[PDB]
Amino acid sequence: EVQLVESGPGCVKPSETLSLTCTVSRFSLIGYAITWIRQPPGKGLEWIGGISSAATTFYSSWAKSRVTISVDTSKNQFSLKLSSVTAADTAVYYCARDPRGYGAALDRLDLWGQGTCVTVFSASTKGPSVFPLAPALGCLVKDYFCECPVTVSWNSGALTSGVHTFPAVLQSSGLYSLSSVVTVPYICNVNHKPSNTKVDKKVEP
Amino acid sequence: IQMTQSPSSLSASVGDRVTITCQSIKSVYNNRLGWYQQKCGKAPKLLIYETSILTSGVPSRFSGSGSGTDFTLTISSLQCEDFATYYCAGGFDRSGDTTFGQGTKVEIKRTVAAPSVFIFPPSDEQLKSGTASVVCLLNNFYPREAKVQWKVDNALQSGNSQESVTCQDSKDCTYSLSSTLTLSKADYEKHKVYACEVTHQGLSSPVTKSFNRG
Repeated sequence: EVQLVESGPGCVKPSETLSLTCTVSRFSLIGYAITWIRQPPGKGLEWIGGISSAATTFYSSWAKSRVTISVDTSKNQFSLKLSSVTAADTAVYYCARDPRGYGAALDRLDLWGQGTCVTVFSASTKGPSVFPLAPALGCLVKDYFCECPVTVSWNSGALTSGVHTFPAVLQSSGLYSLSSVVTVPYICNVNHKPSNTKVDKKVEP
Repeated sequence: IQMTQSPSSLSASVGDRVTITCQSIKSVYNNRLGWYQQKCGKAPKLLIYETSILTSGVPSRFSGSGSGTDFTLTISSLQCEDFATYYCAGGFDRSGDTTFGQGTKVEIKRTVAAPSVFIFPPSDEQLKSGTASVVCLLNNFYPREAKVQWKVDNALQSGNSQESVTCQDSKDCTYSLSSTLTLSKADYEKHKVYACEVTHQGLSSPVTKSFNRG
């Protein structure tokens, strides 16, 4: 298991309030320092804010008037709220631990969550269709929205070697498509968290 | 601009020694300079902290140096698993004075490798829905340059295909590409031979893989 898990809605419309959580799996949040960072698609890393071991909460200059960062020790979750979102807020959002307890430091973030993808777009979520790529063998996850990519595993985590999960393609329809292949001498596990759709497809000749 | 990294991107061969630099306008407070490695689709990973301390488990080929406003990350024996974007981050003594560098991309050059080609017809389930997606796969090739050509009854297709490519593999430095040809069910069922032809520097002649509708 991973220690830091970010959670969020995936696709949101503009002007909405974005609510993200960062759950710590096995440790109390008392004295636990956390930092929020975001990364727009294809861009660099950007500091949002953080909480020190004394619960002191720091905000970047751009976020100080649109973001609220807080802690819920009874639920073991840090919370981030971003008001009046626009397309400029589309990014992968990460929480990361500073082991020294600092609330406004970027030089020693030694443990990261895997990030939660957020896309701000004025259109409704669409779950994908999963088709088998029958003989190497694969799965085609087609016609989903928003950009936030589906996740795909094989044999519920067993098949990891020779597996190539490709970047999604933006089709002419504006919907997204992704392909995952595996080289072999079978079930693909697709999760579209924005639609909370989980499909396990058996690929056979 | 608070922290600049140089160069924006670089390439070298397996076993080469490469250096990335990080410059700040203001002096770093208490050696607070860290180096992060970000692989494709993954969270950044802290490689170096306090200018020169290695994260446990990080290979000794990584080293950090520098002082004040000028710092350097050195990879002494470049490996395929080092393909990544590297970011520096500094601490300047307080609230708000902390930013990331813009990042430096590291690619690795290796020998030419020809792709293994596969073709997949549309599933019957998808054909129920009125659309047909045919998939061509190019596996483990180098360099990235490759051209995929779809042929339907030996008629060239254009505008009805899209492709994507993986990042350099962590073990063999190769790429992999997937190309999808999309047609309507009516247009799909009008022809029999569906083929994808692959042109790469590693192949003497283009390699074609094909299937007959049925």
